[PDB]
Formats: sequence, C-alpha cells, structure tokens
Amino acid sequence: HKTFRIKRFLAKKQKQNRPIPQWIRMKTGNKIRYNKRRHWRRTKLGL
Amino acid sequence: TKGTSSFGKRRNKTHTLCRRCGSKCPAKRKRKYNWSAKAKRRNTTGTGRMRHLKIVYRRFRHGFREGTTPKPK
Amino acid sequence: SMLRLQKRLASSVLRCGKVWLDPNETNEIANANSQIRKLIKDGLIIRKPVTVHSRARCRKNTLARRKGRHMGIGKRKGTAN
Amino acid sequence: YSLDPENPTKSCKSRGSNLRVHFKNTRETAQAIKGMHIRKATKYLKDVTLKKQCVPFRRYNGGVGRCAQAKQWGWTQGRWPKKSAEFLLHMLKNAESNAELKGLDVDSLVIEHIQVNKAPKMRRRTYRAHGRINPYMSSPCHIEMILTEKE
RNA sequence: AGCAUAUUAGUCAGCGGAGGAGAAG
RNA sequence: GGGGCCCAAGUCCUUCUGACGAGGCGCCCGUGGCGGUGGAGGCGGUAG
RNA sequence: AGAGGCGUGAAACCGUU
RNA sequence: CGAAAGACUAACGAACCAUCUAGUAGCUGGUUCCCUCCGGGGCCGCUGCGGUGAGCCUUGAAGCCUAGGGCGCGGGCCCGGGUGGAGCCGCCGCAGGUGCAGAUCUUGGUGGUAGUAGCAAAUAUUCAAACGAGCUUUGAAGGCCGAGUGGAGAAGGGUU
RNA sequence: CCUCUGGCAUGUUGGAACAAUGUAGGUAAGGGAAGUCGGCAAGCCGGAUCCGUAACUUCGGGAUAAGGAUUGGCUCUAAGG
RNA sequence: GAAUGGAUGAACGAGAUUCCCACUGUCCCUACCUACUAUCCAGCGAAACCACAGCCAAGGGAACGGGCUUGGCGGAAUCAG
RNA sequence: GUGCCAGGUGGGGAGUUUGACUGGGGCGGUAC
RNA sequence: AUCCUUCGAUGUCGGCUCUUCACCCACUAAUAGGGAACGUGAGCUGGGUUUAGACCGUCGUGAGACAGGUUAGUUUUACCCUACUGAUGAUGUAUGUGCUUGGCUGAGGAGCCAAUGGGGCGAAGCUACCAUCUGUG
RNA sequence: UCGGCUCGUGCGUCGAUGAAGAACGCAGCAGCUGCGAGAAUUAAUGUGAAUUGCAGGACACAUUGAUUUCGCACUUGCGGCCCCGGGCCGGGGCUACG
Repeated sequence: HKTFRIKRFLAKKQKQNRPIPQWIRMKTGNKIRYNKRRHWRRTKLGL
Repeated sequence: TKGTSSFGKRRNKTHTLCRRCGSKCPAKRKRKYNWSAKAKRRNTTGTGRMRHLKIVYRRFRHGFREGTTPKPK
Repeated sequence: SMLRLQKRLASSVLRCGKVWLDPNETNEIANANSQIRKLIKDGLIIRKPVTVHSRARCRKNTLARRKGRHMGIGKRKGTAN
Repeated sequence: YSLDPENPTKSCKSRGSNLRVHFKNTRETAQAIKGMHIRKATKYLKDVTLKKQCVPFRRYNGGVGRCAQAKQWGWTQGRWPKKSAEFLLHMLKNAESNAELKGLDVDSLVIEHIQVNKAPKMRRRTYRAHGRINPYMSSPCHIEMILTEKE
C-alpha cells in the first residue's frame, strides 16, 4: 500500500543509488573519485 | 522497559511530507522567527532556483525594456 | 556446482517440498535454468516418497482398549466427568 | 629497502604491502626464519603449518602458552602461526622466482635481511554493553626480504 | 555585592505595515 | 548612460637550467615601470 | 616516483641494522 | 493526565528546541621568553607595515634532519653536512590575535595494557563426490522445530 | 513428550584436553534446621478412583481441610444403542 | 481510643511474625558425576586504566611510604590462579 | 449585565526574604 | 577532649571465613583477655544503620520532624603491578546389565528418541574420623 | 591560495500577467550546476572557428556561422458550464475570497 507521491519519491531515490560513470574520471578538472550512496539497511530514508 | 523494549513499538508516523516546504512552514503566512537565524538562512530568497528574480535583475540592468529587438542584420 | 535454482524449480513443479536430484547427472542438471519438466520426465529429478508414519501401533492398542485394556485406575488422568 | 644488499649482483629482493596478517605473529615468524637457507626456511615454515616446529614468541609473548618445541630455540613460549607462515612462504616463492629471473643459484640463497613493518590499521566496530561502540582494528603489515648467495 | 522601587529597557523575543529611503515637517 | 572591437616597445648576443635568471647592447617604448606564460615594462592587459 | 593517482614531510610510536 | 507512586507526558519535584546569553559567581581550575635590581635591560624570539642593506637566492629560499665546528650567564644564534624545491633575511622605526607542560584544556594522531579479555543462552553433527588456486552444492546418514524454526498478510522498510 | 507435511543446520568459528574457581543440572551413609537475621533454596506432596474430613463461619464456605486405601499386564463376566 | 473512626469477624493475600508435623547437603562434613566455560591451539580481536613506577622493617614526615634515612636485601623472560 | 474607579477577601497563583559570631552546625548564650 | 590528614569519595555495624554485648542451657581441662585502618564488602551476606513507597505514636496551623517503633527496598569492575600459591625456565666449562512409561522404525528378534526419560544393582577410579594406617630424639 | 573577513562606492529593481520556496523531470554515454515536455536549452544580436572524457555537425564560404506539479478536496479523488473533434472518449476555455 503506497501513494503515488511516496512511490515517486522512492523511484527518485532509487535512480540516485548508482556509481559514477567511469569516464567522468577522465575530465580536465575532475575532483570526484566515487559517489552519496545509500544502503537500505545502513541509512534510512526521510520518512 | 522504557528503553529498548519500548523502542520496538514504533509503527505510526506523526509527520509526513509537506506540500509547501517539502519537509517531513495551511496558514497563509510562512512560519519564521527571529530567534533562529540559522533556520531563517536555511530557507530564504537565494537558497532556491530564483527562477524569476535573476531574470528581474538582468532586465533591471537594462531598464525593463520590452517590445524591441536588437537591430536586424 | 550450485543447484539451488534447479531444486527450487523442481519443488515448485512437482508440488512437493522431497526433491531428489540425480547425484551423477550434475551437469545435465545446472543448465535447466527454466526444462525441469523435461528432467522430471526422463527421471533425472524425482519426487521422494513420504517418510513413513504408520498407525499400526495405534490401531493395535485401540483394539486392545476396545476389549478393555489400559483403562484401569492407573491409566486415567481426567475426572469421570 | 632498509639495509641494501652488500653484494647487489648476487642478491634478490621481495616485498609486500598492506598484508592482512597479524603484525606480531609475522614479526616473530620472520625473526625465527632470519638467516636460514631458503630450503631450510621453506621446510621450517611448512613444519610450522603442520605443528611440527614452533615459532618462538620472544617479545610479543604476553599470554602466549608454552610448548615442548620452543625448547629447540632456548625459549619457553611458542606458537604455530599458520597465516604468517603461509604469507612468508608466498613471499619466499616470489623471492626465489626473482632469483631465477636473474640467473642466481637458488640452492645457495640465504635470507640475509627480513623486516616486518606496521601498515595502516583497518577499522571495524564491535558493540558493547550499555549502548557503546568500540574499535575492532586489523593490524596489517608490510614485509620485505633480501636473499643473498652464500656458499 | 541581599532584594521588592529602580536598573537591565521601551531593550531581546512576539504581531502588523512599507519605501528606495522611511518617518518628520 | 550601456554594449562591442581595437591601438608602444627585445623573445637581440653569450651563458645557467628540466624549462621571465646572470653578464652585455646598458638596446627599445614610456602620458604605458596586475595577471598568464615550464623571478618578465618589451600574450592579455596598463596610459591616453 | 628517495613526486606512483601522490609538494615538503617533524614528533609521539614501531621494525631493522 | 494520574484506582495517587510526584507517577507518566518519545531512554520529569516543571519535558524538548532556539534565542535572550559570552546570563552572574566574594567560589574551583589554569594563565605562555631570559637575565638584572628591590622585596629595568634584552645585536632574546614570532607575524606584518614604512625606510634602508646597488642585501641573499634554481651555481638552490623557506621548512625539516644531524653521536659535525663553535658563540652567548641564557632567552637564543652562527657556520658545516644532508634533502628540499621558491622564495627569504639583516639594521633604523612602526604595529600586534606575538612565546605553553599543565587548565578532568580543544582538535588530531599514537602507545603500554595486548595477541590479552574474549568470539560459552536455544541437544548435533558424519561419510562420499562435484566445482574450485584454495563452513558451498548434490547424494546418503544421524538429529532438531513439532500456540512451529511451517504456509500467508497488516504497520514499517523501499528494491532488500 | 514423541512423530508426519513443511522447514532447518544448532544461531559471530573450529580443534585438543578434561586442573582449579565458576554457571547450570544429579546423587549422597548416619543425623534431620544443630545452619541462618530468617528453612534462603530445594526437597516432601502432587493425577485419577474409593472412603473420610475439624475448629470456626457472613451458613455461601473452610474443603483437594486433615487422614487412609488403590492404580501394571493379561483373560473374562455383566450392564449401557 | 471511638468515620483524624474504636472493637470484632468468615473468605481471601507472590503482605509481616511464632510454633509443630513431614521433608530435606541449610548444617555436622564434605565427596563424586554430567553439560557449558575457564585451559592449550588455528583464525579474529577490544576496553577500563596509566606523573614515574612497583620487595620489606622501623624512623621522621601533611601525625598509616613505593621512592627519602638507617637497616633487611636484590638474578633474564614468563604461565595458570 | 457590561465598561471605569473605590473598599474588602484572596498561598488559587507571582516574586522575594528567612542576620552574624560560634572549639562543626543546630539548641543555648551575646563575648554585636 | 582536639580538628593534623582525607569531602575531584580511603565503601560504614555486625556476623561468616582465614592467618557488639548480655543472659541461659550443656559439654569441657579450660570454655582467658586483646590487636592487626574499632583486621577482613572487586571475600560473602545485608539482619541493623543512611535515599526514594507506606503505617503508628508524639510534635508542628501546615509543608514536614523524631540515634521513637514498623514493613518493603539494584551490594558494580581485576585481563595491570606487587604480594602470595603453585608451573616452566635464567646464570654458572563403564551410559555395564536388568526392569519400565510415551513415541517411532509394518510386527519381531534388535533398537532409537524424550538437552542423562525414569528406576534397580553395579567394575574401575575418586573419595569420608563415614580409616580395625602412622606421628619421634 | 579561483576562499573568507573588514571598510568604502554606485544602484537600490519581488508577486494573481501568479513570487520566494518545494517537488518531479530533462544530456548519446550519479552529484553539483543549468534548464522546463521547445527541458544540459529555442529565437535574436554581437563575436568569431571551436566543444572535448570518448568515434558521432556537410559548420549553406552569401563559413547563418562552430563556439511541468505544488472549481471542491488534497486521494494526481470528484465535479459543473460553454465550445471543438472522434463515437462515451479526447482537446480548449472558464468556475477562490475580499
């Protein structure tokens, strides 16, 4: 039992839980080395 | 049994997401107070997109001109 | 190697818990990721019989108690009523 | 390296970093095998893995039990660190492969130098009464060895 | 050097209303 | 009142260096003596 | 690279000679 | 709010949050260089500014290391050597967020303890084979759960 | 308590040994609370069937008071639709 | 000391007290057995605490020292308690 | 009844105070 | 009596164990008196005493007080150093056998499960002033 | 040291034509940032041959020419009025208070 808004929030939170693309490490001024990753057990969503 | 045992009975949410401020602010006016300047600066004009005020600044720098175009080639 | 998927599918298809995978056909199994029915038909995976729980002892004592045995003062735990 | 080889031509080296094996056990085992002929060291480490020969624990011997085999070393405390022995066996295999790569005589190699340094510690956590959290730290080690020809 | 008038102070917090200044005149 | 595009003069000789330094001509411009370029008045700039 | 995904690189502490 | 214990009010004889607030304290703790005199002097030291040194420096600045040579009663300083790679210092003045061993000081790092305490609630594992560099899987035994250690949902989680 | 359907691998490991002290269980001759602040804990009783049951009482109770006997296996008899 | 209630009186009470029966390792007086630890090993691996440390006698001393004084003396590294 | 003032009542509530010396402090005492 | 030490804590009565007192009963040969931080709580226990609940008496207008009585009331940590007890070492050429309950293996023969199913008898070993062993110039 | 702090100067411009703020979405291959279903930007003007982590723009040589959601209600719940198209479905415009 979910609402549409909760489900959309969950979908957005799911689409953000991926590693960075590797080619971004090759850019000219890149300071990132890895991804704000979230684990369902380690950290809980704001609900 | 007021500690660990009582923490297991946590099933019903007091709060949910707000439709105006998005936090988990029905009064027409916004909730803001002078005794928390940190809270005031966490949400103020400039912490968002300003998707209308920046254009206002750009148009002020030229006198709010409208109905004209740069001279055609 | 690991046959968890094959055993789970075999249990679901056979409607049992009781699944016997042939210990010698471990390579003809493990490439049946969907085919479990085909392996059932040729006997490579079988349904084992139910472990026996006979009622012969129960029937024999029930007959003995019909004749009237094990029903004395020393065998009663409840009141008459 | 520390203590560069005296005769660099007739010598080989082996190295390893951030080895997740206990520093203290490794240090004791390396001190036990130092100066040995490479065949003798290999046999000794296999015996350690088989509980046939001991490793004397001389400095980090707090609470270490006593064994009849430690008497071979003039010591009372000894153990059989399996992981340290297997790591050192790997490193010696690499060292003798390097020696073969340079045309050295492996059957006459002696462990001239060996050194175990502490590596950066690895963090985990353990949970303690009354809602506390304490560190559970791995103490890995760097290891280096230099084998030199002597006969 | 306690404390009640006093002081802190018409100040902090609270409410309402602006302008490019306001208010005043 | 805005916006845009421009406008002086060494990369000279020897030499150090991994590559605006040093020694000379002090040479050249100067109403022009901050930044970049592998310690610069002699690329953007600056003055007018 | 006695600069190796990191300028220099002290002390506490440890290994080895 | 309390069938009353000042009990409970998100781990209470007046909740929690922010502000007033750096609240006040005759009270506890700490309060940083040297020498001299009685019972002031620092060709001591740090950071920056005005002047000056036709000062120093990639033919190597600062910083750091050093069982090297020295100076000073000392605060300290000079030189040798190393490694380091880009700036720095003397003198005359000016200025200050200017010198630490303490404060159950703040932050960060690291020891001995120590390969130590320990990895002991819920009866229990064994044989063979397979993959593989090296408690998993399969088969066979022996066991356990027996208002379940079974099969399904609600709340919660959010892709597990 | 034991089993079948279903499920699991002994609950953050394993091996060797079987010292003390411990935690959790079991037994103990003769005595029987002498122990201890105190029979603490732990041990006696315990189910059914047939007998029997005091003081006192608000006549409801007390009451499973207290106390005694019996209980297996097997083969029958009688009764109960 | 009399609804700041006085007195009593069955049933009831994880309420306080005394005695008796029965029972028993509570005790005389301890012993043995089982399981899990502890123990040793492989793997893994904390914390509390810490001026410096860590053998005594007496003396004096902030009137009970570990160090000071005078004596006694003192022998690596450890393990289980 | 309401508005304003006046008198009473008002630990229901508010704020505050409840000396010093002293063979510890309190009681006593006054050597205040 | 004093207030020198300790109030950023030296655990506090008694008993028990090991190297209050009083009164009475009995035995004994005698049932002497004391100290060791009123020896001894990381040795125990927690009856007393010194929190918070509650009752009574007295006192107080009251909130409350009472070396006045009553009842119920969490006793933490050693793995460090030393001391001590022991231990290495250093220097110096019968699950046995019957019986038995419930269940299970189709029955029997045979067995198993019930964290040792219960019970009888019981080898070895261990062990008791619960020894018909020894104890000195 | 592409950041702060402090001082000074000029200006001093939000919103029902719907703001500040929030949500969601948008790139050939998460965040920040930039944008709004025309979504990593369209047009115009100036500038002038790049963008770049990776191949992928015929860049007319007049190098035109590279560089949404936040009438009644808040569950996408339920309407009403007028038009348009397709045969009830879809589209557009309206419908807050003072």
